[PDB]
Amino acid sequence: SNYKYLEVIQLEHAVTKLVESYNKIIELSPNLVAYNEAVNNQDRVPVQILPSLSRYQLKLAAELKTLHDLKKDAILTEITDYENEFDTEQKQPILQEISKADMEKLEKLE
Amino acid sequence: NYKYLEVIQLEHAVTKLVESYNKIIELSPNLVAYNEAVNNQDRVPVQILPSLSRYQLKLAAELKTLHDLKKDAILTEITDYENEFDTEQKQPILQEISKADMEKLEKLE
Amino acid sequence: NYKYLEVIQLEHAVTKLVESYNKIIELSPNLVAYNEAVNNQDRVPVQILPSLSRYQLKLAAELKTLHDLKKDAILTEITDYENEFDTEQKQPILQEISKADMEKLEKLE
Amino acid sequence: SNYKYLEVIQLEHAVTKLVESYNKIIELSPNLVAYNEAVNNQDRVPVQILPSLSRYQLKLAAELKTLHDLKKDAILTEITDYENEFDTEQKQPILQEISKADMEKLEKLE
Amino acid sequence: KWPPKLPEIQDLAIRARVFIHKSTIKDKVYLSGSEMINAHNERLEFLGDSILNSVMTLIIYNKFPDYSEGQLSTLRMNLVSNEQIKQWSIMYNFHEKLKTNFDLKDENSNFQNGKLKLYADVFEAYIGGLMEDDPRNNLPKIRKWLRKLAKPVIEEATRNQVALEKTDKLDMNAKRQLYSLIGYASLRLHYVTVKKPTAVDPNSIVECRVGDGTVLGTGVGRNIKIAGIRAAENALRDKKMLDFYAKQRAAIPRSESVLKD
Amino acid sequence: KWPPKLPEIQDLAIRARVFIHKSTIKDKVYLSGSEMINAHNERLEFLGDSILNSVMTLIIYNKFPDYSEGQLSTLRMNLVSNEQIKQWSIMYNFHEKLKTNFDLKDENSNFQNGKLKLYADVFEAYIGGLMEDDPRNNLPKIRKWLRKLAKPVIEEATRNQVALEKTDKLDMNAKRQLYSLIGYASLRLHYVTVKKPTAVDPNSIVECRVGDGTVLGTGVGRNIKIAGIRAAENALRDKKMLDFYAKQRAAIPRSESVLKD
RNA sequence: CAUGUCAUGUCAUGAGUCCAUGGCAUGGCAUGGC
RNA sequence: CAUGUCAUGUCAUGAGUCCAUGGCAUGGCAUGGC
Ligand SMILES: [Mg+2]
Ligand SMILES: [Mg+2]
Ligand SMILES: [Mg+2]
Ligand SMILES: [Mg+2]
Ligand SMILES: [Mg+2]
Ligand SMILES: [Mg+2]
Ligand SMILES: [Mg+2]
Ligand SMILES: [Mg+2]
Repeated sequence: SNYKYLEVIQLEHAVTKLVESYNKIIELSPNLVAYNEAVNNQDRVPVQILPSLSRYQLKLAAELKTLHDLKKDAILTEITDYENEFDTEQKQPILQEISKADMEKLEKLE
Repeated sequence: NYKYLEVIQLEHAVTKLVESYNKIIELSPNLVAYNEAVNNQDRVPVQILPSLSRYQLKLAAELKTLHDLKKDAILTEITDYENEFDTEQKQPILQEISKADMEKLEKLE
Repeated sequence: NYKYLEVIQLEHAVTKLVESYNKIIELSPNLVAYNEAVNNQDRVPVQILPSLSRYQLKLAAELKTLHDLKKDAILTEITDYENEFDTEQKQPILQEISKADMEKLEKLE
Repeated sequence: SNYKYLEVIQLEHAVTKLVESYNKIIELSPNLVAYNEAVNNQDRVPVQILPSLSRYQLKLAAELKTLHDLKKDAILTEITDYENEFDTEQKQPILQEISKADMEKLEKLE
Repeated sequence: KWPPKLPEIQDLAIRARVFIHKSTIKDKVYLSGSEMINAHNERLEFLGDSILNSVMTLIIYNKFPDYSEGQLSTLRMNLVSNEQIKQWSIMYNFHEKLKTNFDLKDENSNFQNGKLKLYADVFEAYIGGLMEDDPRNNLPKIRKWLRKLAKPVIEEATRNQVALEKTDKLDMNAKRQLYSLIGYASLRLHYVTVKKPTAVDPNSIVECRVGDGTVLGTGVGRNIKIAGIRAAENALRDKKMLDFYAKQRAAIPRSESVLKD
Repeated sequence: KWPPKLPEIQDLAIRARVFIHKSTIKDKVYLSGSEMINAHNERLEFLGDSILNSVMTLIIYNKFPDYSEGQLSTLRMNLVSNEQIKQWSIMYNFHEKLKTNFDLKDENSNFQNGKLKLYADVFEAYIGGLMEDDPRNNLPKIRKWLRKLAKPVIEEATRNQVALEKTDKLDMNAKRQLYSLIGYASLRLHYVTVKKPTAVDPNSIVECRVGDGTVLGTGVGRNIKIAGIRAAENALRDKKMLDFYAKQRAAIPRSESVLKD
């Protein structure tokens, strides 16, 4: 069959962690300006954060915060506010996805 | 600026962010399957029924749907990000306009 | 025949029987009053209301009604009985036919 | 006013004692034949009942039992069975009383 | 014909909830407390309990118009108890239908050796389910359904339980009636309680005795007052005994009989 | 406007019964037990109690869809109690209207120094009266009437009672979240309960401490688990403290930090 | 009908884990309401 | 929500009463159900 129960729980947890992760990024992370300053002068920054500055995460967090200070959060904005807009009965996708492609996906399975 | 406490959380959050999307894309089917279940719920097992009344399963389905198509957009660049990142390369590597980086620099002075 | 235990109860029962009727006739009004109360129960006090749902008050009223008229019949002869009774007089003194006393004598042989 | 509460209780008790009294008479008392036998030969009867035989009650009980062995209990039969025939709503007297005299009693008060 | 036809829950989401035990959802950490509460059946069980007691009360209240509050209460105790509704629940196979996080099977588990109150809860939860689905018209279907279930329980209870033993036909003046016929002050006519009602034996036994210890009667009832009355009624049924003591009193001088010694 | 308009009992015989206390009729010896039971209000009080609890349950169940069973139960406790309904009864002057065999006045009497449960009973009895009179249409009038009475009681209860304090907005992972940021094995990071909830003080206070005794946070709640979480949330709000201990952990060799000593 | 606090068992949770935190079940003790 | 068993107070009940039997209220103790 489809949609095993054990997989549902993993999914629900994953989606929840996904949303919680992005929110904590936006909250804690400064923008690319603050990042670029710290990474350029590392003599000023606290010693403990040096190995962190050499890894991808902090930059990725700074850039996502940057897109957030701007517009074009795009999908990300939709996802965080998704919990609210969800109604027990809605058959509509609610995202930026074209419903025309929803049909082309339908017969593809068939 | 950039406290140590903030930094250990940011590394864990970004890590968990990426793992979460990978697990979703892997596990979740698209809306076709989710719409199949939600429309006639008879055949669907009793244990999964309360999940259909919660947002998580639908959002998972829609993200897998966006993945079955193009327009993952930001989401794809995020997963691949770890491999593209380099220490001495100061480029942002994302889809954001480089000119907008200029104005934000001036703003925070 | 005629146990002592039966005799002390019979004397008490007859005594209480007579006192009871006297108290009723004295205390109870007739049906006119009882029908006044039972028809419109508004003015009638709250405490006496459950009594109107019981047989005792109506029966009391009807017996006083029978007394306001003639036809107490048996009831009058019973009260006056104590005074009319005499030891050596073997007459029944009631309204019953003396011939019926003859047949009952024969029956119990 | 009419129908005092304290008097109602005395009445209800009296009516109850009246009915209970008559029933115990019928139950315990023999007829006038048995009475006439005992009162005539008092040498046979137990010594304890002698003063009782000289008083009105036993004779009165025997005669009421006599009317009961016969018909013409009259009022008495009605009274004992009164409790049964009583319905919460009945405006009828239920006794042998003429309802015509019920009217003549009505305006008498007026 | 038996068991009675189970009232159906139209809403499929609700019908599923009554069978979800909290062990299933409460361990899912990504769920908010609110989302948890709307998931399992605990609210339905809570609601179902009040509904159960409500319509059970109405059933027996009407069926037994002359019953006291102590009798209506004692009877209801048999109908709404966890032990009773557990057995009804098993009867409908709620039972196996229940979704838990642990093994309902495996007799060596502590669960099987407990009171299985879990099986009672799902019955109440089912009732509560009917009330959320369609409150209006599923309510009378609950009465008509619980009437049928209660009938055999009511029948056995009103028969074999002392608390529910009919106290009418009893003579409340029997004790005084007895003293009137026989008793005098120096007779030392009294009542002793040989057995007081307990949980194990909800019976009372009282003996009617005179001064020398002679037992004139014995009685049994839900309590000392009822037993004592039956003891008086027991003595009052024996005429030869009464006539003996009634005569005995007459042979005592009024001088002597009015004292206690 | 206040109090709410009292639902009227049409039947005059029933309206009289709710106000008849058993002391009035039970002392009348000429009455059969059955006749007594149909006289006083005890059956009406019994029935009225189940009705009261039934509609009160339905009221709060709907008004608070996210409330747990423990909260719905605790809230209902405030609505259906004898102490509460006694005060409503006095409000409607049931009170003086009641018919007893003794003095309700005369403060030197033992009655006035008791719990006056008698005044609670007459309220339930009044509800029960409405149900016998006209069961159909007096039932919704009972809901609408008891809704109005409950509103101020519900408002005060949900505010000032710890049991009813909203546990959402709380972070269930807060304790683990804290250990993640700071704690290591040799830190001996733990929680002590300084105050356990009692009847007199239904509050719990828990302190979050490290090995040397330093208190990182304090919390208060309906129980040790809730208090402990708030203590974690209390410590998590202070960034300077966290950043200190987070840095402190980094300065400890992984060799040393993984042990308990 | 719920609550509080423990013991045992079991299943989970978390990011420095030889650590920390919870869910359930069973069994105590205690509280509060009808 | 009722039950059982006592103590005190108070009001009643009964026909040999210097005796006997109950109702209520208050306060204990105990039981049982939700
Ligand atoms: Mg429950
Ligand atoms: Mg229950
Ligand atoms: Mg339950
Ligand atoms: Mg009561
Ligand atoms: Mg109550
Ligand atoms: Mg009550
Ligand atoms: Mg326990
Ligand atoms: Mg007591």
